Amino acid sequence: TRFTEEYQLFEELGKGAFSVVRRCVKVLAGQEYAAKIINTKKLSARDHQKLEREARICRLLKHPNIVRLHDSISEEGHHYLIFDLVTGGELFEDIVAREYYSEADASHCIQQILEAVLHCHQMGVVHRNLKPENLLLASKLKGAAVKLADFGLAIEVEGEQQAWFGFAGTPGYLSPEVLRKDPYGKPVDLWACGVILYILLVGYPPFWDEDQHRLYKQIKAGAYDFPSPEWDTVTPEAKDLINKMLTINPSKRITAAEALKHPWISHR
Amino acid sequence: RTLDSHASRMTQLKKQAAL
Repeated sequence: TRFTEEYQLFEELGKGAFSVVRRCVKVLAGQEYAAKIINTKKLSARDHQKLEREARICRLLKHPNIVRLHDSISEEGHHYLIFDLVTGGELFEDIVAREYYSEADASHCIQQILEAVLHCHQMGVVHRNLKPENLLLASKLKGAAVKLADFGLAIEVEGEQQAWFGFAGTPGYLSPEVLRKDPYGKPVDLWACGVILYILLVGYPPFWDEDQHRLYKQIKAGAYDFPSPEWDTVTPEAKDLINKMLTINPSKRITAAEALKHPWISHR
Repeated sequence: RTLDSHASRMTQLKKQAAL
């Protein structure tokens, strides 16, 4: 088939799920890509379908701050999704490395994140699993680009129509509406931007507990705050944005487009 | 268990799986 003809593998970049990621090159073009190789003799009928939901969505999304999918290929034994190569590692690791970001940096990172989210939403796509692990950095340089990945959890919404699309995502990043098993829509990803922006600033999330139940109780209640001495020095504006992102009521929450106009994003 | 210090809080930052 068409993949083993046109591309040529090199080093493993990642493991996780049944999915091995490896650097590759189109032998005509000379152009490097990231290839997500999925073992398929290990995978059911509907989970060949769940994976083709994923391709179909990556294809709807052309953005500077979204990992572009360049071509999906079903060979007998394996599937290859062919992504933009992005070497900067996870934002997660970069936060850990640097402990926290400057407001200047956080502002420049979340800006790119929100722009992507905005685009995702206008295309009727809700990520549902935003977190610094699903955010890849272009290079490690102290400002470089940030792109979204793992639409493996991503849903299609018709308009601002809310609905129960089920209970999925990462515990820390879950919205109050999702935990309550209420209907939900685009805003569940601005909650995640809340968590992420908070992390981006001070090195730890606004909600945590080793006992999962206590965690889900913290989220529902919207029980975060700004501990001293770290938040003592952080602009009232920054806090404000986080407060409008971590609003419990989805309707009263800030939207991606709103968040991009907020003073801590556009100054001068 | 976390102290009441920035650096102790910063250990709450853990990778988390989906579901």
